[PDB]
Amino acid sequence: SFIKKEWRHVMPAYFTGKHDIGVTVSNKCARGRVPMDYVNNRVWELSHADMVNDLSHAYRLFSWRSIAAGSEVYTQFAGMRLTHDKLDSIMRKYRTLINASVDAKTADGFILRLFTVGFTKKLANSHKNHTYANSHKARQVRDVMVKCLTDACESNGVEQLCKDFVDEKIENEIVEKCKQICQIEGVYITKVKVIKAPALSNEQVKVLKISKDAAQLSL
Amino acid sequence: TTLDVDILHPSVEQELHTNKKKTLVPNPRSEFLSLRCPSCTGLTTAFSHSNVPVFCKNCQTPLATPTGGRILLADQVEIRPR
Amino acid sequence: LGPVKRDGEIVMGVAHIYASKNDTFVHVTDLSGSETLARCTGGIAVRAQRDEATPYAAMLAAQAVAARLKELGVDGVHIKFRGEGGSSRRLPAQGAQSALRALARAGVKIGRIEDVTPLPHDSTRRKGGRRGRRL
Amino acid sequence: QVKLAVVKQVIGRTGSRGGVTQVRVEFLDDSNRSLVRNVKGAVREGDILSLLETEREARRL
Amino acid sequence: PVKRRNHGRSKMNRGHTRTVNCMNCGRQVPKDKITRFAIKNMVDASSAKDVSDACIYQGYELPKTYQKQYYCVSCAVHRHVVRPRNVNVRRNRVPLFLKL
Amino acid sequence: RAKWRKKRTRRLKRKRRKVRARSK
RNA sequence: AAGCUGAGGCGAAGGCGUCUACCUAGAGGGUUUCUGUCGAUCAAGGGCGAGAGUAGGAGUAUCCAACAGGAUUAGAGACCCUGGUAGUUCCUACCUUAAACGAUGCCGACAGGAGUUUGUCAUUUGUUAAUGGCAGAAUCUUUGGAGAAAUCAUAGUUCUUGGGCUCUGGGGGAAAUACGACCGCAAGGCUGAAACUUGAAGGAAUUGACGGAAGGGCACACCAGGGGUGGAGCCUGUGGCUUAAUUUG
Repeated sequence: SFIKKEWRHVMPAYFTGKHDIGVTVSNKCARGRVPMDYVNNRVWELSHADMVNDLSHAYRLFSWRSIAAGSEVYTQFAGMRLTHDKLDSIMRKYRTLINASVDAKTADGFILRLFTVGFTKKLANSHKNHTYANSHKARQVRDVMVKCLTDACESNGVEQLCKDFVDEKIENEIVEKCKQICQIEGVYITKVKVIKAPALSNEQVKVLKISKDAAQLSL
Repeated sequence: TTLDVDILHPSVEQELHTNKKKTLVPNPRSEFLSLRCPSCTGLTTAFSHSNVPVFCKNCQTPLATPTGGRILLADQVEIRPR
Repeated sequence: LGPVKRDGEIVMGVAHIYASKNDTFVHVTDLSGSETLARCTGGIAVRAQRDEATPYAAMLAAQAVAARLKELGVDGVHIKFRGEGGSSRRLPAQGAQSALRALARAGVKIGRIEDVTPLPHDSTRRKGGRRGRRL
Repeated sequence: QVKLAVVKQVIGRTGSRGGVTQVRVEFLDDSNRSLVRNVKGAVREGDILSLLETEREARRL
Repeated sequence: PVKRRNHGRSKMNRGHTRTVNCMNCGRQVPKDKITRFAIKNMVDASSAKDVSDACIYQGYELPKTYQKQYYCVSCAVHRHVVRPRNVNVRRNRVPLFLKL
Repeated sequence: RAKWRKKRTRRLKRKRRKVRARSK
C-alpha cells in the first residue's frame, strides 16, 4: 500500500546548522530516469527556531527550493516571510503605516523583491491620541527605506543577507535616519520573494557544499 | 466678563494678539530689516517677508531665503535696528 | 514502514486543519507536499451531515489519523490552520481546536501553530447580494 | 475503561429547562487534569462520577 | 422626527463612503455606519495545558488570532453586540469601561 | 407602496399610448 | 486595492484610498505687490450629474434581474439552497432621474462660554510642543432667545413685524393623471387641467394596551417523577333530536 517509496534526508549554511532539516518522501526511481525527475522544485517552509532550538526569531520564516540531489536532497534560497500572527500583531490604529516595495538585485546572481512595514510613534511631549505622518514626510521615509535596503542588498552576497534578517541589522540602519525626520517605531522586513534564482552551475555546487553524488546526476 | 470690555484703549497684549486687520487702527506687522554677513561690512536692507531670496552686493549666497511668513536667516547673520 | 530513522532522530510533518462549517479536514502531509493519511468528518468521520463539523466528530477523525501516525510512524506534525476562502473572509471554526487537542492527547508531538487563512486584499463579491442572506 | 472523576466545585447550572448541573472535576485516575463535565442528577461537592469517556469537555460555561 | 443628530452615520464633510459586510448576513453596508477589533487565543485556555506537554520548543508562546469585525445594525442587535437603550443615555458616546 | 403605484401608472400610461396609436 | 481608515482630508455637487513618472485645477495661509467697485442673486440659455437603462465595438474572473431545478408551505410565481444569460469592466454616442437629504436656497452683519481637531503663519527653545491669529471640520453646556413640540449658535436678532435677490406652497383625494407642446433610438423626462368626490388627511409629544423586541424577576408553568382522564359499563350535568309538556338560567 505505502511500501517501496524511498525516504530521503533534507539538507546551505549560511545562518545555522545543524545542516539536516527533515526527511521528504517521494518514490522509487524506476529506470529511464533520475532521482531529480521526482522532487521537482518542491518548496519547504521553516522557522529559524527549527535548527538552532531557540525561541527569539521564532516568527521569521525561511524557504528553500529543491535545486538538486538524489541520494540526499540539497536546497537553495527560496525566500522569507513572517508568521501571519506576527505580521497581524504589528498593525495599530491611529498611526501612519508606511510601505516600500523594492525590486533589487544582489551582489551575486539572485533577483529579489523585498518589502517592509513601518509605523510612526508618539513620544513624551505630544498629548494627542493620534499622530499622523504627512504625505511628504511619509514619502521621505519611502526613499530612506528603499535606499538603505537596495544599497545593503546590492553590496553584500546572499549568505550575509540571510544572516542579517535574523540579526535585524537593516532594521536598525533605517531608524538611524528617521530620528532626523520621523521616529518610526516598529519596522519589519516582512517578505523577500525570489524572482530569478541562479540556475544549477558547477561553480554554485562548489559554493553551497553540494556533494559529488548530486552533480553526477543533476547537471 | 462678556458685558464689560474696554475697547477704545485696549492693552498692549491684546493689540498683538488680535488679527492684522481687526485692530483699532489697521497696520501691518512687517518691517524692513537691516542685515549683515560677517564676511562683508556692507549693511543690506531687506523686507522681512520677501518673495525673492536676498543677496548682498559682494558675495553670492542669499542672505535670507523665502518661506510663507518671515525670512529664513541662513548662516550666522544678524540684525541692526534702524 | 517508512522513515528509515537514523537512531536517535525525530521525524516531523504537517497537519493542514481545514476547519469550515459543515466539515473538518486533518490532511497531514510532508513539508515538501507529499500527502500521508488524511481523513475527515464527512468520510470516516461519521454520518448524518447534521454532525460533520461538530467537535466530537473532528476529535474522532484526529484520533484516526494519529492511530496511523505512530504506525507510519511520524512523531510530531506542525499545525497550520485554514479557515475558509477569500470572498467570505471566514476564520476557522470551533472544530479546529478540538481536532488539535485530540492530536495532543493521542498523543503526538507538535510545534509551530500558524493561521494560513487565505484572506484577500479587497477582491470579488460575496454570495447573497446587497441585502445578503435573510433567514 | 470506566474512569473515575471527583467534583472540586459546582460552577452553576445549565440546559434549556434547568435540568442539569455542570462541574469542575479532577480525575481520580490520578493522571491529573481538570475536566468541565455536565452531570445529570444532583451533586454534592466531592462526589465521584464515573465517565465512559474521559475526553471532551462540555461546551463553554 | 430625527432620532439622532448623527442619523446613525459617522460621516461629516463627504458625500460618499465605501461598503463592507456583516459577517453573518453578508450584507453590504457603508463603512461609516459597528466595528470590533477582536483578539482571541488560537488554541483556547483549557486546551492549552494539554498542548504544552506535547510542544517541541520549550515554554513557547501560543499565538493569538486577530480579526477586524464588521456587522450592520440588524446583525449587531441579534448577536447582542449592541442593544437599544433609553433616550437620555443614547447620547453617552463612551463604551462601558471606566477608569481613574 | 408609492414606488409600485408609480410603477403601475408608468405601465398604465404606456398602454394608453399603445391603444391611442391604434387610431392615429 | 484588505489592514492603516477616523463624527479625518479634498471636490460645485455627483463623488474621490496600493506605488511610480507624466500633463492639469484650486481652496486656505502669508504679502508696506498691482487694479480700483470690476460686485450679489438670477426667467431664458449653457454645461457636470450615483445606480439602473439604451446603441455599436472590446472583454467576460466574481457576483447575478430573468430563467431552470431543489426544499419549505394549504398554495410559494418568495424568503433558504444548487446552477445560470442580460448586466457588473474598458471605449464611443445617448438618457438626465434618486431618501441627488443637513428632507435646512445664495450673499452680508451682529449676538456665549468650554475644550477637541485639519491646514498655515506669528511671538517664545514647553519647538512632532505652549499660547494667540485667520480658514475649515465636528462636539459639549447649569447660557440667552426661538419653536406646536422634537429640538436649533442657527431653526436667534420677527405683532418690539422691512439688509439684497431667487424659487416654491394655499384642506384631502381625483392627479408623478387627462389633453396639447417641446426634448428622447426607446424606456421616459419636462410643463400640467377639469368633471366629479370627501370631513377630515397630516405633524410632534403623553398615558395605556400590544410585540414571533431586549433585560430583570417569579409559579406545578415546565423539568424530574407519582396517580389518573381520553377506550369499556354504569351515575349525573349539557347540547342535539323527540313531545300535549319534555319549565328554566
